[PDB]
Amino acid sequence: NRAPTSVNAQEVHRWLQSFNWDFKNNRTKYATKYKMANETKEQFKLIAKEYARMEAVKDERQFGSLQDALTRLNAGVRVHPKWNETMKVVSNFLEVGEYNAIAATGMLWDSAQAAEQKNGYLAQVLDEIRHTHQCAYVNYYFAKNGQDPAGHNDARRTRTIGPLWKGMKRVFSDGFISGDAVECSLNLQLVGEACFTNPLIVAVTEWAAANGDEITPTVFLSIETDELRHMANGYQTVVSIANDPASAKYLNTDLNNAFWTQQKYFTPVLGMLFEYGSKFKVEPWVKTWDRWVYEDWGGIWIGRLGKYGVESPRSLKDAKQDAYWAHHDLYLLAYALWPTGFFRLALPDQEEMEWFEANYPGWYDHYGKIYEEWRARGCEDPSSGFIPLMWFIENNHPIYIDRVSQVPFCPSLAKGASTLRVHEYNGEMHTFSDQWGERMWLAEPERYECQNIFEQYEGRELSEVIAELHGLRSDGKTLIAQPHVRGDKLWTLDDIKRLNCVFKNPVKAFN
Amino acid sequence: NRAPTSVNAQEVHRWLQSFNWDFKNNRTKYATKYKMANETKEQFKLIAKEYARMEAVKDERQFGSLQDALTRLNAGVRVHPKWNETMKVVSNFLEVGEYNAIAATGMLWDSAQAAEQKNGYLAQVLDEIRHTHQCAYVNYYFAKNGQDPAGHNDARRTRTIGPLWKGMKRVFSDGFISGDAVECSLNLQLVGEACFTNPLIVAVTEWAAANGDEITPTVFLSIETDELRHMANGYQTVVSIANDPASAKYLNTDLNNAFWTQQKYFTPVLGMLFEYGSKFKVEPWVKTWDRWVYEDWGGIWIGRLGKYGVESPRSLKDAKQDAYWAHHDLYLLAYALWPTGFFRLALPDQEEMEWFEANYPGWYDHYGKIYEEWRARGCEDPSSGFIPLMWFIENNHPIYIDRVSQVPFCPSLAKGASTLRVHEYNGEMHTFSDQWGERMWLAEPERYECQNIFEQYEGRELSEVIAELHGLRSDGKTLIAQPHVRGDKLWTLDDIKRLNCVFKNPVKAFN
Amino acid sequence: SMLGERRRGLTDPEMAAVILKALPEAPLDGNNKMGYFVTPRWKRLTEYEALTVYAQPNADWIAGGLDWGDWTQKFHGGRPSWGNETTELRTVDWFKHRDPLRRWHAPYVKDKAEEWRYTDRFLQGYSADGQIRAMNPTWRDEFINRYWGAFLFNEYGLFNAHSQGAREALSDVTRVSLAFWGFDKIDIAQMIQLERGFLAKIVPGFDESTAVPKAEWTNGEVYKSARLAVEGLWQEVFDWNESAFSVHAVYDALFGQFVRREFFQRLAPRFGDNLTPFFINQAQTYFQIAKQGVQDLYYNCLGDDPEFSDYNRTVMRNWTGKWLEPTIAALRDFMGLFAKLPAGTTDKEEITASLYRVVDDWIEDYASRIDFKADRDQIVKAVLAGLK
Amino acid sequence: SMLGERRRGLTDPEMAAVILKALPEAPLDGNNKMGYFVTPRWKRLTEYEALTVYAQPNADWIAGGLDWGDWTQKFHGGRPSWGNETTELRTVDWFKHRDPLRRWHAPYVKDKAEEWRYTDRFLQGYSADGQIRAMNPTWRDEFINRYWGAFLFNEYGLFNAHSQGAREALSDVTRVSLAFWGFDKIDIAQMIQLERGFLAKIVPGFDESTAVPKAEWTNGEVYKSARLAVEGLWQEVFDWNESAFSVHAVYDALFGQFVRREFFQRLAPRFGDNLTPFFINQAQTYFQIAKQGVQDLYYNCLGDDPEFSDYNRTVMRNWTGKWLEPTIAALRDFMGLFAKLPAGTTDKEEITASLYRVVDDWIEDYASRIDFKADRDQIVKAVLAGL
Amino acid sequence: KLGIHSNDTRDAWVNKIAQLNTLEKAAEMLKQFRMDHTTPFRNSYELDNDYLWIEAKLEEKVAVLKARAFNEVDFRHKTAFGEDAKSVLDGTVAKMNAAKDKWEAEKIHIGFRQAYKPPIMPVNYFLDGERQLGTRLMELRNLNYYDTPLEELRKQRGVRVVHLQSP
Ligand SMILES: [Ca+2]
Ligand SMILES: [Ca+2]
Ligand SMILES: [Ca+2]
Ligand SMILES: [Fe+2]
Ligand SMILES: [Fe+2]
Ligand SMILES: [Fe+2]
Ligand SMILES: [Fe+2]
Repeated sequence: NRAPTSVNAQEVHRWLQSFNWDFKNNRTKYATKYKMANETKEQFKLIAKEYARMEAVKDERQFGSLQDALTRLNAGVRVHPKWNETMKVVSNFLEVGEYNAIAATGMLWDSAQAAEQKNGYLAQVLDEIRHTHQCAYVNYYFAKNGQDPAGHNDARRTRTIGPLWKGMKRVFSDGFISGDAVECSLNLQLVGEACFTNPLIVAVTEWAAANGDEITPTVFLSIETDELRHMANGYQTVVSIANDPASAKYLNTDLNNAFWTQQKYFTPVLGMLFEYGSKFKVEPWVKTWDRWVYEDWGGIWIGRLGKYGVESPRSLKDAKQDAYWAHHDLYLLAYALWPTGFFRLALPDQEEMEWFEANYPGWYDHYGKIYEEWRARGCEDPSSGFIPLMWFIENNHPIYIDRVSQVPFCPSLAKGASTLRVHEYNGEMHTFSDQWGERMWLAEPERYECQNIFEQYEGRELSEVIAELHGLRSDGKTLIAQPHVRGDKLWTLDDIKRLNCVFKNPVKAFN
Repeated sequence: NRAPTSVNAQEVHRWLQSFNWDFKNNRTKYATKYKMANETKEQFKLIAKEYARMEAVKDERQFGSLQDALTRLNAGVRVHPKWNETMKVVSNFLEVGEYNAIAATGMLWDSAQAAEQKNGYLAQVLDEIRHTHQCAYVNYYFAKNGQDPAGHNDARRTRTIGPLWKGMKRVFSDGFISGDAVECSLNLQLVGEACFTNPLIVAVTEWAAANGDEITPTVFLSIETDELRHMANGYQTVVSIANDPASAKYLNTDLNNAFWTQQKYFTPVLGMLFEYGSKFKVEPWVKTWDRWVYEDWGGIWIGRLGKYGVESPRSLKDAKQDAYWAHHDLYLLAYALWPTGFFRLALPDQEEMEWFEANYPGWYDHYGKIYEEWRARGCEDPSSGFIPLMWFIENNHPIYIDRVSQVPFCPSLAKGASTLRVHEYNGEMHTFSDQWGERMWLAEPERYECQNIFEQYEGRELSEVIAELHGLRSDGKTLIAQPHVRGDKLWTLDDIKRLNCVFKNPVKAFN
Repeated sequence: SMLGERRRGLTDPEMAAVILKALPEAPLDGNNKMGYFVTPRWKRLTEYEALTVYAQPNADWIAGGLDWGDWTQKFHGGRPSWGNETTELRTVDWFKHRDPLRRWHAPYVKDKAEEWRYTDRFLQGYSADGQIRAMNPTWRDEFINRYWGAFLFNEYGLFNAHSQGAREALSDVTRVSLAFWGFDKIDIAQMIQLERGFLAKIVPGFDESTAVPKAEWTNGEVYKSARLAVEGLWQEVFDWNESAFSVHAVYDALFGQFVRREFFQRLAPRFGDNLTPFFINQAQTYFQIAKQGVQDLYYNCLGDDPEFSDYNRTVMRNWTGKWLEPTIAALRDFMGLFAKLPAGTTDKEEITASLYRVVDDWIEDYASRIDFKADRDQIVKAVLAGLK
Repeated sequence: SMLGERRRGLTDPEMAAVILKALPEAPLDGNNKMGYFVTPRWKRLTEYEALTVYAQPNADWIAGGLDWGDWTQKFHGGRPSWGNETTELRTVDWFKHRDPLRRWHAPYVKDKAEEWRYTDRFLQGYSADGQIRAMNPTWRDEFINRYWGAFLFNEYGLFNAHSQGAREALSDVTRVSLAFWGFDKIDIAQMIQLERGFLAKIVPGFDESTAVPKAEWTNGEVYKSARLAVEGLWQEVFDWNESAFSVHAVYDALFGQFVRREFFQRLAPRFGDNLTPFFINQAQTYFQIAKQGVQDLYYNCLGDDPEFSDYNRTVMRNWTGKWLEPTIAALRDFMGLFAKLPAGTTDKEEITASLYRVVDDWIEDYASRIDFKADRDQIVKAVLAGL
Repeated sequence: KLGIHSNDTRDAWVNKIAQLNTLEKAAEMLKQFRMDHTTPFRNSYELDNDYLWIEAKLEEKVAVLKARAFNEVDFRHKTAFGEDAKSVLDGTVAKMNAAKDKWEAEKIHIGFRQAYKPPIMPVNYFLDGERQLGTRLMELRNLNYYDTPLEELRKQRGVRVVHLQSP
């Protein structure tokens, strides 16, 4: 018998579970309260070689479209200015999420004892590396072929100037790798990807296409195809510890803490990037958020984990109350601090203001009037000597940074949440924006010592910080960041220096 | 020393010329007046493995663009109707040229005695298989994702119904493989590709892009990347035979015949597909032709070969004289016989007639008026009971088929050439449209015995022919071919049957 | 400029608007399957079939053709562009053949390219790993450089035997399969040289020139009859099917398989040579791929033709006998090489058993398919006479 | 519908017009090179560097970082997400490393995918060609199944040793190389099982179960010192650099290379086995690829660090010494395998020459890089005593 | 029944061919058919639209009959008429090389095809003939190809000029 014969992935994976053997020190090297069953199985029966093949095939299509048809169509250029800027943040911020996920799944791979569960996490380790490079490619492509390379070309260092980056690291960097492996698994997979990341990636391709961007859909839709393996990983994480008695005592709290951590940042940030970083709208963020968080995640997803003792996050009701105006409240701060970014922002045009009011009754009387006031005052013109941060100072509206989530908040102006808790402990002041974050710090002060921008930049003149952190374009004079998206009247380092803006730690006013 | 080392294609190719060895019967199996030099060399130092890699890279980008971005953009649909129809003919007709080129180069590979020259032809054999499959893919893609699949989905059998197909087989099928290997090389490489095919492929991507088609550019631009090798093969053929006494005696004669053969079909057909098969125009055919045939080919390219005894074709002047109105004279015939095609045609619209009249003074007084009358006769309406062919009969304008080139012509109604030569020979009548083709037949009667559509369809009712050869849409009643490109009022087999059009062989009128 | 000067109908607002306006509300035909009229070999029509079948414009007078009428231009004398007269074999339809591996151009160059890049990685790993150190010097300098090298000309000759077929094949599916069978042969000849070139780089003094291997092929004794058979198959056969059939279902199936598998593949390892087997693995993979196509065309389609089955088998039986003798002669002369080996390398029993493996495989995969009455011990005994 | 309901800004006339109207006349910065601020290792910046370097958000307090401030969230206790405290090695810049092969995800899976599909093709041809007919039955059912298979647990173990490194690596370029080194190891282990699975299909009485090979690994005697050395490199080492260094520049470079290249890749051919070598060719290709990266990190970067050259070489010489013993021990326990080979398979003269090949390659490729003075004769002598 | 691919004429010849159950009779009919219906020298153009297809059907029968009647050596080296193929090939090439002009040459080549096309002569010999005969025919025909005026070429070919038209 000489019939052509071979062997596939499933046939090898069949005996993968037996690859691991017993010996005294065969245990995780990371602190954890849980015990992952040493017989846990994985959903996809893959071996290294088949994994590569299925991913290589996707790369083919993706890079083929990018290098050929899309380039021939000048797809990198024919994108709305506002969206070109938005993608600088979306792609780079997600990049770090993808990157730390490599470390996270590495930690999870070390945590799992069953060979198959380790193999499941391993596949994501590789996927996360692919995603890091994909998000990197989007910025690389828009830098090479876009209308404004600045920011796209150096976000890895220019992002350190702004406050939005700090919070991104909390949810997509540190939140993914610092803590109980299982807690990280919850931030990354059970909450992060299942509730936000996945729905977000697809949504982004929708807003991208609406604004002329066919580059992002080509890359992000490819990333999306890898998500079923990660959902399984997250789901299997729970199944792996469901039996352990410690689970009943700890799972729900790590989850709740994980849910709050992630929503605290994405609730305001995502809505902002979608509604304010685009010209053409796809759907109101309030509607989107409700579907994602309450219907899809909080309901169907969390529901299926019920048999494993998983319960709806106790802070869910709170998240919904704080959500409504969250993104609108944050854009005011983001724009007021525009010189600290690595992207260009625009104020809502007339059609947009109408869209905002139609979808968020009351929007115009608060946010709309403020933007028109700032614009008439010349916030878009470099010879005006006006930056919106000045307006906040003039009207005594201090801006704080939550010590835990790193999210900026202005309780005196906010149409949304306006709670503020300030504490002093061993010679250091702390500001919190909600009761959940306050507890985290109170219970785990050593986990949260992140210095905020006001602390680091205290006493420093704005232009010096920008210059030092390389917030300049090629000519070494024009700022990367801008308060408008037009091609003329770009602000320069000198236009900022003349403002004589000096940072102050707002918390010291309580002394 | 264990330094990472390997071997590339050139390093192996260095010894390829020595692969062939001597023995009594090592000679071509094909009849030829020429002797290809035993030590002829090739331009590109390739080996099978490297050839495969460079082509595989191209396929990757091509299919990636087609399957991903282009499909997501609905590129198969957003193309002007006229162009969707034009590509049915362009892609499938070129397909056969690509296909016969496989056999043609297999024949040259057999002809060549030097291993390197055989290898050069070999690479084209493989390229032509690629091009066959590529052209097939264009039709395949438009059938799968376009506005009108009929024709795109079965051209390989529906093209046999019409007269334009016969001429295509002469220049791109039989002309490529039947005759002296060198003669075939002239039709294929020295004339066909150099003068028409290469320039045509590029031009098609421009017209395609202008009409919304990004599918064809993706494939055809990839086809074009392989042409340098093919040009080298053509040039090398001349070099390999230049030092042979037979060359001075026969080369220019086979070249002149080849030139006339190719020009006779493409001069009128290309201009027709370009100008009449499109909405948006790129450039008038008159100027395109002069640049292609007279300047680029019959000047620059042809000159470079003067050192090998190659001279400008003696029939070049006649070609130009007959060229001017050629494509215009032909569209009148293709439209009049629209029920015999596998594509939908349209009358020039008001805006188009202006362009035609502007670029071809006198066009309106001749063709314009004729189309307006056919329009009035209801040539576009199924209930009119009218087909332009009837008009030719009523006005005694017989349409003949050149016995040699298969190109249809109406000498009584043509602004271009109006010569007609009719001979009787051993019980058969033959009709020629020019002095070059007439000479070909008189000297080589047994090479040209192709029966024409009138001879084959004589006494046959039109609807019966269309039905027998599967010229219908999937509903089994609506014709594939149409006299207009609109979505309603499509002609049915019954509409044709009612016309009771019965073919007659025009030459039988002669005594 | 950033935007460019050329306007595209897909993205230019004005032009796209014009295009969208002329579009129908829905496709003018729901049958969006190119090649729908082709009779599928398998469950559903394959991309391989759609893109290939009927590309060849044959008229009905060439079995299976869908066109009508004579060719537009023929050879001086009247010879048709393609015609029944170019082969003794007859069939109900020349388009019935299907490559079991369904290889059209794209999948074909993709796999070869994978093999090329991996080959390069392998060689870089082999050289860096210094594995050449344990290869027997005599095997390397004598048997690889001279005898394996001379075999490149055998494969080169079989490659060339396909030139006429590339021109005469009576259908697209057969032309594509034939082209690929031939292209794989030149690839192997080039991989033999590739190995010699590699050895010249990592082994001081090794000469990559083909002079020695070529002199062995053209004037040596070991390959004399092999070369005579190759010269015949290539240049004395004017029938494209006799050529493909005799090369793949007779000569290469017996002589080729014996040399590659029962001599070099079998003995190289005994001399610490894992380098040559790397390339023979490719040759054998190619051999087995081509076999499936060869079997489908000659046995499934022609040998089992509903109308010409008996006739075609008679002819292939004729060809088998015609070429079996020259093939036995080739194997017979090749037996002389065993005497050149260092004592104790192998013996008469191993050699005989290896001959039987090739003969038995041939009878099962080819001879039996056309009822050719092959006598295995008679063939083996005839070959053994060449053992010095 | 034929056109669909969704309107796209690139093709929709109305939306596209609005977009084109907002576009600037020319790019707002001529510098269209992402990663332009990265120091090129070669002539011009490569795609590999642009897409990888600085992806890790390290602050300046982690040698090379470009960010500032503490991490946002840390471990209970205060342990940083990534910190200098996770490895004894120090450097002026953790982003200096560069994979000689410049592998980011795409090229990496492209190459492994080519190997996978060619592997499949090879197997289909090998079986159809009946090449199994000439393989020594004992070598198959005993040395390939039991001893080669058992070695899959060695590679698998080395694979897992990279788990902590995947989590603790202090830079992107190093994390990617590490992840690829480990993934290749699991690949090899899965390839060993793949072969056993293939043999199971073409050889009627062959059992693919890992039971026999596992028992050999866990309770056997041939790989005893080997397994002990693996369990230690994997679960007793908490310094990600000590794990990678010791695994690749010590253990696998001595034991692993000997077993794969000097035992199976050298003896399999003598039993009519070109199958196993087909997979070892992959394992060796992978080994030589990883080696270039291992060398660039610990020698070109750390070992030759402009500020910690002496320091790092000391730590590595210490590690080399620390693990050279368990490795030599592993080689000794392995020597016992030759006694189970059929008489006349090989002699002491050959094995001695093979060991020196391994030891000499090791010295030239690793030991001499950090000024580690190893004695070839004493090592071979120490190992050879296991016969 | 007057179709392109299926008609009474073709049906009529299929029945006729079905009654050719002897090699000698079948082979003689095929050769007769070729003299009567192929090449520009055919005795008649009555079967112009179907002769190509009918010829193939005739060839099929002759081939099948020849394979049954001839031993292996003859199938390879004899024509269906029992002639030695090599002798016929050589004899025809000799005549071709003695041809005094392109007119004599075309008759030799064309006549060879009508009489020996493959089912009759083994393909190997027939295509070797195409190679040699074709070469000489072209050499003679392509020498000073344009020297003879059309007016005179028409006379040499012997056509009856029916109608001439020109601007
Ligand atoms: Ca008459
Ligand atoms: Ca013996
Ligand atoms: Ca017997
Ligand atoms: Fe991801
Ligand atoms: Fe994910
Ligand atoms: Fe081509
Ligand atoms: Fe070409």
